[PDB]
Amino acid sequence: TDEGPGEVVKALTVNTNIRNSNNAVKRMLNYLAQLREVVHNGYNRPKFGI
Amino acid sequence: TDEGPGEVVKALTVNTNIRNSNNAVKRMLNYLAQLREVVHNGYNRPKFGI
Amino acid sequence: NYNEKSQRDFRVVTIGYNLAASRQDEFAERIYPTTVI
Amino acid sequence: TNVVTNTPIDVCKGPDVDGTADKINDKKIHVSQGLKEFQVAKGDRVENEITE
Amino acid sequence: FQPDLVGDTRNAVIRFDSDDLVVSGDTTFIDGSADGVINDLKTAKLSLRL
Amino acid sequence: YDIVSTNNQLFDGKLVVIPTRAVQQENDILSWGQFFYVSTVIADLPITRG
Amino acid sequence: YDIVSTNNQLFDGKLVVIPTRAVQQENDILSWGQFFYVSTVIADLPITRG
Amino acid sequence: NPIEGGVVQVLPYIAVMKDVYHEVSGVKMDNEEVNMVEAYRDPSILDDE
Repeated sequence: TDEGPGEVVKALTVNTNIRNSNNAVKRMLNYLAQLREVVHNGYNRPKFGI
Repeated sequence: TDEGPGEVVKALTVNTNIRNSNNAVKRMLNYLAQLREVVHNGYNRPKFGI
Repeated sequence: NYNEKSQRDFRVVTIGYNLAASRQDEFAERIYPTTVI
Repeated sequence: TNVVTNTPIDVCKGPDVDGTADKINDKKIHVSQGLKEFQVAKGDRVENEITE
Repeated sequence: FQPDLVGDTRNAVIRFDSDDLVVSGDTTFIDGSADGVINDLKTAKLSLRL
Repeated sequence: YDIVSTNNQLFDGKLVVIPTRAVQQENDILSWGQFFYVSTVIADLPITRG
Repeated sequence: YDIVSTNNQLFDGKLVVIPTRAVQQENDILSWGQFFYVSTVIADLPITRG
Repeated sequence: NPIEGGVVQVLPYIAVMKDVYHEVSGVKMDNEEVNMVEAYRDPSILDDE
């Protein structure tokens, strides 16, 4: 096909952009789970590496 | 090779063009085969789908 | 025929389809503000 | 040598491209395709082939 | 094949509807043998429309 | 406080309260998280698969 | 009548008499058959086949 | 218009497909094909690792 890509080619960016927001949610939820474990354990003071 | 097939490429069309004539002969003979069966069978009046 | 009724010509409503997404949405942007690297 | 007397030939140019990375403006974009890629329009030309 | 008028625009629908298929005493089975029902059709000078 | 909402399936039935800086600065450590983005690219190349 | 000949091996030892319109028009149903020719597509791609 | 006597509703959209080969003995192509609009409610349909 000599004719160029249709507007659907921009859907690659839309698809990517939605994945970006989804990654933010997954990171948020997984981060909260990791924090829950740290605060559950005996870590109530600032420190590097916890 | 920097030099493309200058005239040899036209053989692709000549091959294709010969095949076109061959299809006409096969189509004619196959059509006659169907017509022989239909007129051999009792379809001596105009009808659709036969 | 006796009754010639349109069973083949129809109007077409040509349904639109318009979708978009920003680099990230308001929810993600407020939580994870964008920094260009 | 090969001679083609009278035959319409459609020669494709192809994708004249280099597979090089092209940066995009992802900040805000939208997509809006139409029915053309399906040719199902033109007054539903499949049943509306005859208008008489 | 006919285009699918209702549904996905890329469906191809076949609707073969024929009352005119003929089985006469001259037809053979896929084996090539004319026997059984066909033989009786031949001796009865009858043909079936299926 | 401020209110931000999502329709992500993963976040249904959840309320999470997170701090952020009242005024957002670029690359501000005081933001709850950060989204570090490098410009996306699209590649366009005919590839033989299989 | 008019006489048209071929040397196609498939059509050997046959005479078939068919009508056509004395003055051929474009897309004339009154021709015995039609050859519907769209195009011959030429494509050139450096495919790494295998 | 009485000349038409009806309406046809044509819905374009973008479908998300998985990268799946056709099976030799499959009853149907096992390729979760979903409307792209679904990604707004369940964005996970887009994840790829």
